[PDB]
Amino acid sequence: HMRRNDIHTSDLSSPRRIVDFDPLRIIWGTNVSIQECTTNFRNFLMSFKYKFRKILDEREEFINNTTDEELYYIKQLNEMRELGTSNLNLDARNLLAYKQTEDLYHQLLNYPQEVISIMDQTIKDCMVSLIVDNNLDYDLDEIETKFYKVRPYNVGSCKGMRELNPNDIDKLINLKGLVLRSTPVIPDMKVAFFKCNVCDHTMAVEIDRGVIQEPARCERIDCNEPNSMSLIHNRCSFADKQVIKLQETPDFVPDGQTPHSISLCVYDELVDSCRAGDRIEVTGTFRSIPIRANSRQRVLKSLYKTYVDVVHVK
Amino acid sequence: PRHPWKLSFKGSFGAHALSPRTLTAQHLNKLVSVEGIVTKTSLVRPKLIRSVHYAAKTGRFHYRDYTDATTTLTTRIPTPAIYPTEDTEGNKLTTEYGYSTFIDHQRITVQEMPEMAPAGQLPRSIDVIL
Amino acid sequence: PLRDLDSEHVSKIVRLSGIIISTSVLSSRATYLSIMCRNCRHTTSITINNFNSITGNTVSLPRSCLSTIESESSMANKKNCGPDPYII
Amino acid sequence: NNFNSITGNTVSLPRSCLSTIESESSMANKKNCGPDPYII
Amino acid sequence: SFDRPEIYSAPVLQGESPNDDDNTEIIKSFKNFILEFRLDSQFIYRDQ
Ligand SMILES: [Zn+2]
Ligand SMILES: [Zn+2]
Repeated sequence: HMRRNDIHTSDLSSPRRIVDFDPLRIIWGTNVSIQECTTNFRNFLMSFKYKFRKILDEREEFINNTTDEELYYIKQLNEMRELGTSNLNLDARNLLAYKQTEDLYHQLLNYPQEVISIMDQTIKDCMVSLIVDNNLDYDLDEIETKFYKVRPYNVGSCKGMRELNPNDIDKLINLKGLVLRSTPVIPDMKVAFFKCNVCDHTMAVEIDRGVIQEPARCERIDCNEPNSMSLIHNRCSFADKQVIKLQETPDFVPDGQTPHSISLCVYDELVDSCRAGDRIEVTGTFRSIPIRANSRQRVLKSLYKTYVDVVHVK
Repeated sequence: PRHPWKLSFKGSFGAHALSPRTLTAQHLNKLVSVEGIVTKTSLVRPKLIRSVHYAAKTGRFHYRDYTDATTTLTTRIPTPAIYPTEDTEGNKLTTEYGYSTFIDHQRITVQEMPEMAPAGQLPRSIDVIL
Repeated sequence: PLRDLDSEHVSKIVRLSGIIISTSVLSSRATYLSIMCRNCRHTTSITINNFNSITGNTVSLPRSCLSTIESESSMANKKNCGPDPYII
Repeated sequence: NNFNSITGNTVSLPRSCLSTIESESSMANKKNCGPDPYII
Repeated sequence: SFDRPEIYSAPVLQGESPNDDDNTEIIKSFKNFILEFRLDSQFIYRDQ
């Protein structure tokens, strides 16, 4: 139980964000329907062939029989089950190739936060169904405890960071760049461990959108001292977070533009996968946070700071 | 055929024709003429004198006057009147730039002229508000 | 009955019969009161809906000016208005 | 008459108004002028 | 020389499950009692 820190997870079972518009249920602020997206991505996983990608790219004379007619993601999921791999690398143009998913591709670009979680859930469901249907010898328990995550890439043209607008925040963007340096591994708190000072009662609280709720009183019925829970910083569990300084090299440079450098955050397994000086292609969601003006005060700056929250690295 | 008239002074000042080095505290609260060289000239900044606001619920225009110790020669009670974001009845006020009045304000630094300054010592300077 | 009122009836609705000796003159309480700072010229309104207390001011004028804590103006023109700076 | 001090106000403005303690007028018109009410 | 920034709200989601001890639920129950009470054949408190 470590979850995914590349994208903030969403609760598919919870009807909190669900609103009905007229039936058909939509997550508020999006046009993403959980059931429709799961069914569409499941059909895409069962029925995609690379000849669809060849047709989409107007590459007809290069179509072969032994590779294009084979079910692409079925054999990727088979070899991914065989090797213990927990990552699926999804090409975004393959969604445009299939007839039922050109909408989903757009929903992937506009709302990666919910759509990527939907793909993760239906990939896990397909991972279960691939051994349920064909009656494989693998035990269902190791598949169930494994948490499967998808990494979309090739999301579109590599537009410059300085050509982006505030309406592009929390959209999947793709950038070609050069790595200059990276910070050391930073522990982000994910579960907090509190112990009562007088009765040694220990409880653990999960983080909720970057905020940890400190318990004011002891949870035990016997002990109810106010202000008795103290946080032990070493008993609590952390997650990896790294910040990489990328020197962007876009395809198109406007008149009199001097190259800039951005900061991109990688999490969990993607930490230390990029060394200084290599040319890489990063796809990830475009983020913006407010920055505290002073350390002692909570007064935040009105002008936001933009960064790239990394999903996949090529 | 509204602005109040001001005064300017010329002529011999006698013992009040001084220098930034020569200015001491015995010349405070006195009219002095000071010859020097300008070293710093600050940015000309507008200073709000009267702010005019609009209450859309009552459709009325209110105003508030502001003053400080710089504009007056005689000191009075410092009464800090805040910027009115609402009127007495509690309605929201929208400020009306263009109907408010702003007076240009500058401050310069007059240092003693190097021609009559001492050749080795550090020079003296004063601040002048225009 | 009035002699049966115990400490178990405190802050509880009770029904009691009796006779009335005296009815006092009508005091004037304030429901909505507008206040202005003495020198800060900050205008505030207090609406009070609890008038059932006796011998004690459960709602009073603020002990200090509320313009500083609100930070209403972007200009924000150390200035202290003083203890009890509001007039009704 | 003492200006020889450095880094400290040996002589400063009074903390409270001196009209009450003097009782200079027979009228003597609770009234509090506030902390540090004097201006120069 | 700007004005007061304003704070306003709008109901979007359902919220948490309502509790009978919540002030809003008590106010709604009292409103229902005022509007929907019948003595014999008429709403006495609404007409009052
Ligand atoms: Zn305890
Ligand atoms: Zn005030």
